[PDB]
Amino acid sequence: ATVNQLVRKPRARKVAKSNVPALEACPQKRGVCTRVYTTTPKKPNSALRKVCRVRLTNGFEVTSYIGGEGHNLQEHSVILIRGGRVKDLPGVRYHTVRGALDCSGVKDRKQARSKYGVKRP
Amino acid sequence: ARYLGPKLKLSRREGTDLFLKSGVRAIDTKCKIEQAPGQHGARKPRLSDYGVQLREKQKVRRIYGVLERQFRNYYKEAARLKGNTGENLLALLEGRLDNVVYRMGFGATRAEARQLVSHKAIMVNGRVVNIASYQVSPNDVVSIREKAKKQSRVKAALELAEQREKPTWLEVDAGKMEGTFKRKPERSDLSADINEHLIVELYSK
Amino acid sequence: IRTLQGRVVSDKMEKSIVVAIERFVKHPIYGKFIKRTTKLHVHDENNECGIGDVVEIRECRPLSKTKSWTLVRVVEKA
Amino acid sequence: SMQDPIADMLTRIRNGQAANKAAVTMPSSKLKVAIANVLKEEGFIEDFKVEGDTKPELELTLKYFQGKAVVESIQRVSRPGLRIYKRKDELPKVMAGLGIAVVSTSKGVMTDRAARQAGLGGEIICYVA
Amino acid sequence: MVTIRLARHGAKKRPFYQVVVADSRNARNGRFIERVGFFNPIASEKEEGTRLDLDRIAHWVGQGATISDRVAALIKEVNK
Amino acid sequence: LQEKLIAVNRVSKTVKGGRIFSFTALTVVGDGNGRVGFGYGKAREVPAAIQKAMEKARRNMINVALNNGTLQHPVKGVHTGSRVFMQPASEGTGIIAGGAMRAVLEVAGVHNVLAKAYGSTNPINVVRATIDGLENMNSPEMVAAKRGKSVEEIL
Amino acid sequence: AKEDNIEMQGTVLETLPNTMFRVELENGHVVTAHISGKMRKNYIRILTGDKVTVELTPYDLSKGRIVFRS
RNA sequence: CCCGCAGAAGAAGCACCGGCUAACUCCGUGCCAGCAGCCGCGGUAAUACGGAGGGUGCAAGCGUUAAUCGGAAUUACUGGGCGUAAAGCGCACGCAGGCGGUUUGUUAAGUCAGAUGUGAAAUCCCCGGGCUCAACCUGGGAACUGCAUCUGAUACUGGCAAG
RNA sequence: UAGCUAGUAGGUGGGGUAACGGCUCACCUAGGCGACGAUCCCUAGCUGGUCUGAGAGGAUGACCAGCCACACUGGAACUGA
Ligand SMILES: [K+]
Ligand SMILES: [K+]
Ligand SMILES: [K+]
Ligand SMILES: [K+]
Ligand SMILES: [K+]
Ligand SMILES: [K+]
Ligand SMILES: [K+]
Ligand SMILES: [K+]
Ligand SMILES: [K+]
Ligand SMILES: [Mg+2]
Ligand SMILES: [Mg+2]
Ligand SMILES: [Mg+2]
Ligand SMILES: [Mg+2]
Ligand SMILES: [Mg+2]
Ligand SMILES: [Mg+2]
Ligand SMILES: [Mg+2]
Ligand SMILES: [Mg+2]
Ligand SMILES: [Mg+2]
Ligand SMILES: [Mg+2]
Ligand SMILES: [Mg+2]
Ligand SMILES: [Mg+2]
Ligand SMILES: [Mg+2]
Ligand SMILES: [Mg+2]
Ligand SMILES: [Mg+2]
Ligand SMILES: [Mg+2]
Ligand SMILES: [Mg+2]
Repeated sequence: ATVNQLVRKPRARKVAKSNVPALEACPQKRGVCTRVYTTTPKKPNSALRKVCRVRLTNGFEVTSYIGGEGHNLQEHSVILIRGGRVKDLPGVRYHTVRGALDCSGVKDRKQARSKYGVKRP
Repeated sequence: ARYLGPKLKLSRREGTDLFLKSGVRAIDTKCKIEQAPGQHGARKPRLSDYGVQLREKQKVRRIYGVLERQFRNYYKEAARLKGNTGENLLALLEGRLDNVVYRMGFGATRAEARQLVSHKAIMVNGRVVNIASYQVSPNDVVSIREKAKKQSRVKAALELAEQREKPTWLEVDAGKMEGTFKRKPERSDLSADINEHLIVELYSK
Repeated sequence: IRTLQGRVVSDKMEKSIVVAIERFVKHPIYGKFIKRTTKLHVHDENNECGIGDVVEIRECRPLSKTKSWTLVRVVEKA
Repeated sequence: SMQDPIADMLTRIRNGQAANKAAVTMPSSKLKVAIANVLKEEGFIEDFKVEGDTKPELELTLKYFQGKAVVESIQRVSRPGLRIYKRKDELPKVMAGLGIAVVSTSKGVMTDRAARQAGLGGEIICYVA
Repeated sequence: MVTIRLARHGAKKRPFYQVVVADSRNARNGRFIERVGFFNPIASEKEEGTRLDLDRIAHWVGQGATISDRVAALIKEVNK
Repeated sequence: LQEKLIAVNRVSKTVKGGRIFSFTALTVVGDGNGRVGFGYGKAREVPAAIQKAMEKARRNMINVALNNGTLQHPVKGVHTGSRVFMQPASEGTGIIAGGAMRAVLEVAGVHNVLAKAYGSTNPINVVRATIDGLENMNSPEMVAAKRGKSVEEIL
Repeated sequence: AKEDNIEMQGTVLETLPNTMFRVELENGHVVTAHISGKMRKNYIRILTGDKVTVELTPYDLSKGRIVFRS
């Protein structure tokens, strides 16, 4: 670009979009589970990974991951979601927060306890 | 807010005496100084350039008994002051009251000296100062209070200090139990083993 | 005193002209010198100015909705 | 068309040095001569001469030290598409003082060093390293 | 009217006052015309507790500025 | 002579049977008083590669006119996709450089320098760019000699 | 330390794309099942009408893993 | 704030240890359960999952999420590109616009120089002072890169006149 | 979003205001604004500053201080410096 071209039309900023639109720049949001089910991952990996569909307070309807071994969630369970992609599950951009509202901590966990909502033994 | 764990562990990880024991006994007699602190201690894995900088930083911290937030703040000051950031950082740490009390010889270790300061047994220019971090300035007079000149540990420490080499930038009278911080130390008068450029590089990253 | 020198670009009003003042200003970002134009509605009592004349003007009290400048003298007739 | 004669002079020196020419020639002008004087006094060229009356020609004698050319770099700064002016204190240093910037001041064309000693800003014609 | 009074700065339990000329209707710590000195009520032994510019105070008094009771007392102290 | 290993990489050639692996080693060597050279070496296993590189580095030394442990002036260097910038710095700044530039600058004996690498940071090209930088760097004495002046006139 | 998986028997009704199968179990429920990693590593082909062992989970009674083909 | 009393007495957790990235072993599980920022890990000897022992990093906090700038020379004024990687309009003419060979005079708009006024205080920065230190508070300076006016300079750009 | 404007742009004279002024009215003239982006739509209180950055930039305007606007929603005046 010449000087004269930039004077006529300046350099434009490329606009970056969020990976976590449904949060609307909140650190967490609350929602009611409408479905709780399992899903198989993409090619290299193999599993039955645990997920829920949740309707947030702001009207968005998203899929969230349920981390750790075993969970107590059902349809109509009130949970708190945070941001975080699960790489091998298409279109899962949110994690459930274990040990907040109706989501229990993981049974018998001893390491990384704060990440799974588990009180000190 | 202080390290209250096993001391020689620290010496062994860094692989040098950090002067964390009195020096009544040689360190080899008390621990395996050559070998690193645990199950996989004997194997000597090769260290990254990040690793070399980290260990240098942690060596100096563990000598002077300073946690990371406070050490970070010392670096910012040394960087701000005119002159060499590296040379300034060491001078700041040498200024600390707990250090000065040790280097004068009223405590056996820096941790002992730190207990004297904290427990209200030291004065600077006449007045009680119970803050380990307090920066001592040129022509200050550090002294023990009348109530704690009797203490048995202070007398003992003065004997141990005679066996150690005497700092030039201080001047003590052990009968009076007081001494004078004459000047700030130079880089010459401190130990050549420390490689402070590594610390400057670490924080400049 | 405190005057601007300009150029008449209209005279189709009773006792009033439009004058265009031309400035040469460095661009804030890109550093090139650019031409910029201020257009003022000026008062001219004796309709003594035509399109193309170089006039000299001074700021005064409000004379109408859009006029706060008045003619000092003509510098060059067209 | 030709819209920058000074850039043309600098390009003739640059291309001439790279081709190991003894001398380069061009249509003269009073500004080109002013610049040629600064280059001669700072020791970047050997000599110059103008010859002709109606269509005068400036000829510069280029320099080589131990094979390699003396003018390592020569760059037009101010140009028709973008003019550059600097105040006294903002005058540029080229190669941390080892090179020159040629400056058009109200007391004539001179080096950036000479312009600082006079306390003059001006237009930055070119860098010569 | 215009008044010469104390604006309260410093920290909790350690007041430091700026002496300011202001339109009386403005907030204590708000818009002022000129600062004409300071008063440190908990100043130490060797430290200057009070400094006033008596000339600039005289100027403003000439133009019909009022003095607050506390600033009046400070002027007396400086005028031993 | 100080000596540093910058990178080791495993490379592969396909043949009738399968893949023949091999090792590459990039190294630099320097006196620490403005002499430096780099070497690149290939062999079937790492230690032989490193040895080959170090032998090459010692025979391909160039000179760099330093100014009391920093550069004479700001410098640019280019090779392939690699563009490097380096400028002089104050005492106690250290080597504010990244990747391969550090290793070249250390062993050359440049204690104080600010640097930045643009474009490709591929080590072989970054090293070549850096040394081309340093070798194309004039001292006051050189510039004065070209222009037919003394150092006092230049500075 | 993991929760127990109930194994049922069933017939392959339909082959879906990429080692996925509709399987009618003995209880009468149809589930979408995928081949195990052991069976795909050891090249055990599954076809329509085959009888299979299906590992199920209580979290989702519509999905399963085929772990054996008789 | 000071003095006395009693007795080590009332007071340590959180994340991490495959590479990036400081820190490794055993047992359980067997592409399952699970991990994951990216690359990836798990199909029987898993330093990558879960527990344990050991270790590393921070510490009255430690992690996770959200959000901004950085690294990103990845909108490039400083500081990038367009034969084949994304990118030369199918080709021309041409109004507005940008740019303009060479000499002299004149002007002084751009430009340059000096001065004057102004640019609130706080904030940032420097040298000091005060709270046992620090944070914090505070004296003075510097800075506020700007804007306006006046007086000058005339090389360069512009205007005007003649070539 | 490419055309917008009729008290609209200017004039003369009454009235009006603490005060200049289409501020208002009667008449007269036919103007005024716009690719140096008018008009229209969306978003938004502005600044000293703040965060980030080597810098040039980018993001931001909570606390403190300056300025502006609003007081359940839409109108209106009265009293008074
Ligand atoms: K896998
Ligand atoms: K410093
Ligand atoms: K550019
Ligand atoms: K045209
Ligand atoms: K001129
Ligand atoms: K109107
Ligand atoms: K009227
Ligand atoms: K701003
Ligand atoms: K309203
Ligand atoms: Mg703390
Ligand atoms: Mg490691
Ligand atoms: Mg195993
Ligand atoms: Mg950028
Ligand atoms: Mg590119
Ligand atoms: Mg193609
Ligand atoms: Mg293409
Ligand atoms: Mg074409
Ligand atoms: Mg011309
Ligand atoms: Mg001028
Ligand atoms: Mg100020
Ligand atoms: Mg009227
Ligand atoms: Mg009237
Ligand atoms: Mg008006
Ligand atoms: Mg709003
Ligand atoms: Mg940057
Ligand atoms: Mg009234």
